[PDB]
Amino acid sequence: SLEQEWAKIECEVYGKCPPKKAYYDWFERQL
Amino acid sequence: CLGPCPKVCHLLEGEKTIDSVTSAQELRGCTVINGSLIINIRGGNNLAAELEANLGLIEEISGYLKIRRSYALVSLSFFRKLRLIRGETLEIGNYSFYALDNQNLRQLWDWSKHNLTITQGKLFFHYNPKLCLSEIHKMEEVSGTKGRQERNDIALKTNGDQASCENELLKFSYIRTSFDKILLRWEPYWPPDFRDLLGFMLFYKEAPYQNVTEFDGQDACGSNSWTVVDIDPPLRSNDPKSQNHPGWLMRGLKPWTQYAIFVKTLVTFSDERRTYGAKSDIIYVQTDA
Amino acid sequence: GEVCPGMDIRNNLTRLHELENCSVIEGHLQILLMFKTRPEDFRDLSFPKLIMITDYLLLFRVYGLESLKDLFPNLTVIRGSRLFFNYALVIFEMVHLKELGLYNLMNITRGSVRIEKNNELCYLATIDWSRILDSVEDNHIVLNKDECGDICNCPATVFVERCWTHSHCQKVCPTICKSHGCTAEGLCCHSECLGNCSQPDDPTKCVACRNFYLDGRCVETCPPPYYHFQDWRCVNFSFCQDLHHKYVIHNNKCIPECPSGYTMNSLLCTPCLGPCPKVCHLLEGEKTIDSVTSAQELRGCTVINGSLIINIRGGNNLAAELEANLGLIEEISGYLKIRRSYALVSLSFFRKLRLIRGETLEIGNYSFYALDNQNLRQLWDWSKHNLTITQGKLFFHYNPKLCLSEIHKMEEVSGTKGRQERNDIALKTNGDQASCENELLKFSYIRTSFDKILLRWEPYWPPDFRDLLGFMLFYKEAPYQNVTEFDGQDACGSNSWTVVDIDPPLRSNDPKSQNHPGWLMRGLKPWTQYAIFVKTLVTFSDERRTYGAKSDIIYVQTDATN
Repeated sequence: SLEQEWAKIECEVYGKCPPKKAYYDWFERQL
Repeated sequence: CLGPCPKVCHLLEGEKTIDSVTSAQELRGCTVINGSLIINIRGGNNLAAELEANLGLIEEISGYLKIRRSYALVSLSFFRKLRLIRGETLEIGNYSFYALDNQNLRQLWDWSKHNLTITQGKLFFHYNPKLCLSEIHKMEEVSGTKGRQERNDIALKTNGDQASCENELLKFSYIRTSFDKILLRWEPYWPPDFRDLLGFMLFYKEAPYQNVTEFDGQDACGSNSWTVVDIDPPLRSNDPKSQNHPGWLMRGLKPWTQYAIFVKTLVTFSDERRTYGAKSDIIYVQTDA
Repeated sequence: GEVCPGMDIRNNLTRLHELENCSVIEGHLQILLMFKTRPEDFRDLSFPKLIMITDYLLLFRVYGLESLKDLFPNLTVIRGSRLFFNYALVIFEMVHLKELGLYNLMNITRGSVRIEKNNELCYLATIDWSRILDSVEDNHIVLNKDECGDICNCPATVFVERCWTHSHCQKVCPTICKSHGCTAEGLCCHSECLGNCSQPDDPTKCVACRNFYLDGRCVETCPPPYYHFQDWRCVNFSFCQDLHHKYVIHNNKCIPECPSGYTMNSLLCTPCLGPCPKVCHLLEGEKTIDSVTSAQELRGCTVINGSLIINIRGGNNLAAELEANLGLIEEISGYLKIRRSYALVSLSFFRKLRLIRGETLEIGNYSFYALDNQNLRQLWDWSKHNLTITQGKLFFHYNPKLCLSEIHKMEEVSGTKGRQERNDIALKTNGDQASCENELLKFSYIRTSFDKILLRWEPYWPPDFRDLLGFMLFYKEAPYQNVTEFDGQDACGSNSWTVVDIDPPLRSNDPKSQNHPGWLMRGLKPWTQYAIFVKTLVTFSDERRTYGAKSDIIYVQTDATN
């Protein structure tokens, strides 16, 4: 769907990745 | 004559207020003004034609030049050959050029053609809603004030409220359409310093015809007719060739209705020459059936 | 032992030199990003005093470390209240670790284990998480080395032997010692005990307890007046009160903040006692509201113990959010200042602001201040609203659309005029863009020509006819009778009002004023329809009523000639 394509985009552009990747987001934020 | 012999017109107590045609005609042919000039044109009727016929021969002002509460005057170019403001007398605050509350002033002189040096005194610009900052900044450089580091009192917030001066142009690289949602992606834009991009701001308005203008609505003339969807700045990549095209999915649209859309950058001031901002053209998207 | 807060030490042995004499931590311990660390560094490091970590333990890229059995040997239980994204044990990117080594782990109260992308780690399949964790369904143990050849006397559960290292087995005791603990001989500890004990059937010999710890002997629940704290200890009322003063009591537990629908009453969380007052104290007596977030910080602050500055900017009106947040403020102890309000058309979002005490004042002894508000059209609805000022002056400048009628009504409601405050209200910077003529002029007589229109209207004079400076006839082309009223900027269409000043007629004859003023427009075009109205021009003064009169727009037409 269009929303699903933007769902990926939000993670890709704004770093708004799914709650499953929120854990990975912290490691990227660290250091 | 052999050698210069200009028509010097001496002003009472060093000041003369030009309000109407009669006040301007009193300076007809006064190629040199031995005093300060105040322009206070009143009334929704533009007198630029009569002002140029009368004031358009002035080439020097020995005092300051002040334009205050000029409503219908969209341009100071009626000073067709004003090349010098000596500033021997100054407006309080050591100003040699003064511009206040001029409601429809869009431009000064055409700095692509015109020259206007100021021998002394500062520049003043406040509450000129249409006059762009760029128009004023070019004067600071032509007038020599910047060449002598004059602390010109030109408030950024008070001038160019209605105008738009985005030299950079945004181009949409992706326009997907659904019956109630449109996915857009424009080019990546970054100021010299990427942190100056506080964000984007989408502007989409449903348009009956493809004749909508950004200045319409933004100006006081027309009520604002755009959806100001502010957008966060993208997570910048180190590689310039890996800068993903930012975008937005605007929601809640109507089936096969044409929307007029453009996107603009929110860039903070950076002092001296501004890093500048970008704005896209108006694009029309029909959504989908 | 001692009590220590949560510490986050990265690449800092000096910062580490703090857990040598501490036992418990009321937070999370994060040892990570250690690259300088070496095996030689670790071989002489041991912390046997630590027993239980409340939140979680996180290990990341710790070089030189090979086994944790010597660093933290006496770790038994982990509470797991605050989880790191629903995880209680974080083991990520361990390039030098060989085995866990935690041979004292007994049970996990809450949380999961996270083991991913860990190379050279062994002894992973020999750990029985079922006897340690209640729900091992959320366990994520993948991407590891475990052929390892884990060589363990050790108990075997569902059958594979369970052990942590090559010389330490896994403590697996029978069903009767399910959670109360277990000794080396096989006797369960006290009913309140947990994990392990030194003497069986003794609540004063257990270092780890499921319930709350208080005075050595662990207690099932905290007896009054001991309030629960963190679910593991029972602190007194005076203890958590001192922590609040550089914590509020709720349900026999002094928690940091009250839940939704409660507040501290001067500790106990209660919502309304008699009259309900909320006092919000501002830093250095001033708070600037420019965005929704700044306004939301004052949500429900019925009484502002400071001065308030409104600096909303941009064309987007926040009046709805301002009323949801500021609309409960009923007192401002300082001054109230509105500045550069480009979009805010009304201050009525202060839905119930009744008082501005002006205890602190804006420089110039002002209690209300209004400057440069571009679109402010009205204050409060003085037909309904009340707003007293205890002290301080009024200030109004450069409010282009705020008519002086709204300002003058404030001077009377606020009591400033009732105490003769020399209010700094600029008579010709506020409401200049808005015509507020309240009386009406009617065109008594219309006569038109192909080139001219002769108009007369009813006579008008202020209470003092000398205050009449004249009239002002506005006329403009109107091919369609849609011309909106003159709003200080003519119309958006290119056609603009033509302003004709008209000196007033002679005061004559009866007090009926039988001198109907008139004007003859002459520069007009045939066939053409013109919108015309007349406005008065009147000397404003402290007479406070010479507002003047204005006509409605009339759409007269000229005649048509060849």
